[PDB]
This record gives sequence, C-alpha cells and structure tokens, in this order.
Amino acid sequence: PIVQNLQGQMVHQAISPRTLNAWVKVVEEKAFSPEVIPMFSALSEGATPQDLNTMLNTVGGHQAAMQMLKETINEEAAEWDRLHPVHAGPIAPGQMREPRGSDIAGTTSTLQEQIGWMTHNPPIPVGEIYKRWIILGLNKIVRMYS
Amino acid sequence: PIVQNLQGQMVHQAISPRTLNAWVKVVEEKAFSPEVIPMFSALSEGATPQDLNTMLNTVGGHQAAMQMLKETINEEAAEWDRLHPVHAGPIAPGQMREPRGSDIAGTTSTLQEQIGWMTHNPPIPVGEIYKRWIILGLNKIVRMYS
Ligand SMILES: COCCN/C=C1/C(=O)N(C)c2ccc(C(F)(F)F)cc2N(c2ccccc2)C1=O
Ligand SMILES: COCCN/C=C1/C(=O)N(C)c2ccc(C(F)(F)F)cc2N(c2ccccc2)C1=O
Ligand code: NA
Ligand code: NA
Repeated sequence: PIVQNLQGQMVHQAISPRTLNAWVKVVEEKAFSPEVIPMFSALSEGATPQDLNTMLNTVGGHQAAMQMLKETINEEAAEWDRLHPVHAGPIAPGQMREPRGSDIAGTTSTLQEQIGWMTHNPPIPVGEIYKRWIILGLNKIVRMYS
Repeated sequence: PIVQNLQGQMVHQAISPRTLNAWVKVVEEKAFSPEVIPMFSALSEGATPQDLNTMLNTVGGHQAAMQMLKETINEEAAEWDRLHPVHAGPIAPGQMREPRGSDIAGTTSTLQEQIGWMTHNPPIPVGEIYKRWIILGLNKIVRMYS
C-alpha cells in the first residue's frame, strides 16, 4: 500500500510476508466465509493493484473458485472499458494515460503507473476500484461455494 | 489510523465498524491463537493509540486475559517512563509536550496530541510503540491461555 515517509512523499510499502502467511491461514480455516470479506477489505487499505494481486496469488484457493473470481474481475474490467473508453495513439514520453480495465487489474500497468493514478488530482483510485471488483467476486464465491 | 486526504493533509480515519465486527468474530473463533497476532498488527497499520484502544475494547475477552494484557501494558508504560522521564511544569499554550507512558497508551492523551507526535519531525511513533506493548501482552496471553 501507499504511505507517506519521513519527508512527505507518498511511497509504496509492500505487504509484510508475515501478514500474508497469517492471512492464508485465515482463509484456509474460514473457506467461503462472509466474515473474511470485511477482513480482506481491511487488510487491503491503501493497496495498489499490484498489492491486491500479491494477496490473491498468495491465497490461491480452489481452481474453480479462482475461476469465478477471475471471470468476475474480467467481466467488471470489460464493463469499465465499455463505460470509460480510453484513446489509443500518440502520447508524449512521461504523459499520464487514462487507465483501462486491464490497467486497474494490474495486468497491463506498472506499480509506478498505479501509484501515479492514485496520487493524482483528481485521483483515479485504481486500487479501490479493483478491490471492489475482487470483493464482488468474493461475494459471488461465498454464494456458490465454488 | 492516519491517512492523507485529497489535499495533502494527514488526517485521522476511524476504523470501520464492519472491520471491527469481523475482527471480534475472528478472535472468537481463534481464541489465544498465535496467527491472530500478525493479523492484529496488520489491521492496526498507521493506528493511533485511540484506534488501538477502540479495537481492544471492542474485542473484550476473558476477564483474566484482559488483566495480563493491561498489566503488561502498564508494566511497559512504567518502563518507558523509567527510561524516558518527562519534565512537568511550565509549558506555553500549544507547546508540544513529550509523551509519557500513559500518553502512549492513550489514557492521558487526546487523539489530537497523538496525531501531533506521530506527524512530528522527528516523529514520536506513539501508535507503533503502543502496538508493540499490546503485541507483547498478546504473546503473553497465548502462552498461558489466561
Ligand atoms: C487458501 O485456500 C484455502 C481454501 N479456501 C479457498 C478460497 C478460494 O477458493 N478463493 C478463490 C479465495 C481467493 C481469495 C480470497 C481472499 F483472500 F481475497 F479473501 C478468498 C478466497 N476464498 C473466500 C471467498 C469468499 C469468502 C471467504 C473466502 C476461499 O475460501
Ligand atoms: C472476543 O473474545 C473471545 C475469546 N477470546 C479472547 C481473547 C482475550 O481474552 N483477549 C484478552 C484478547 C484481547 C484482544 C485481542 C486482539 F484483538 F488485540 F488481538 C485478542 C485477545 N485474544 C488473543 C490473544 C492472543 C492471541 C490470539 C487471541 C483472545 O483470545
Ligand atoms: Na503489473
Ligand atoms: Na484519550
């Protein structure tokens, strides 16, 4: 997630491995449990898409449940593009481009571009947007158990 | 916890009731379980003493376990005073005073004074210090189950 250092700068701070390890243990004990969702949202506060994917990849899960999660994310990303089309073409070096669904999901964006959108004014909270997509998918999983 | 708003300012953001509710459910299911500790540290990122006490009070627990926790905190606070004595007496209005153990524990300090120490340069991370005392006590509890 993003936090301000001892100067003023908004810097990225990776998620602690000990937090990740404890989290996977929680999910393992409360598989498909609704209470895990508010906890997921709590631990991902200020998280960038990169951080979110690290959490998702670390947890893993059932092949099938991961599918519904990915499909949900993909569906929401395509819905973002349908509503927020981005222009392709000429852009000067260092110019900020508008994020597409795949950028919000961290697939086609770097940590630096994610931080840029998140610390911009007006900000494009790509971390918050992606988290919502994930939570939608998690809420879908709990309701099928697959 | 403290977070920067849409201007630049370091503002306080209370813990979500939904997070608190989910957390108490976790502790209830994993009573005295070591894995809860890394999770406690994760959710209290950037937390002020006020936030920490809200979490502690919300969780509650066994009369006896709460005792060892309080006694541990009290013991560490007295140890902080023994090593970092603070001068009493004349101080101008609005002057920043050095925190004593009771201030770090949020007993004799306001949310505003806690934020002041935490956003000062060099900072007095009262939230981090208090969190360590709590985690020491939690590690004590797990090892007695009381
Ligand atoms: C470590 O795996 C052990 C067995 N549990 C697997 C699960 C699963 O298959 N998926 C795909 C995932 C993926 C990410 C997460 C996340 F960390 F993000 F929360 C939870 C989660 N949930 C889940 C979903 C909804 C509500 C509660 C838990 C599971 O139970
Ligand atoms: C809601 O209560 C249901 C039964 N569990 C009670 C417990 C207890 O009596 N105390 C005093 C506390 C107090 C705060 C916390 C905190 F939220 F901060 F983690 C955990 C905790 N732990 C605890 C201690 C060490 C490791 C894991 C859990 C307990 O089990
Ligand atoms: Na990437
Ligand atoms: Na207070």
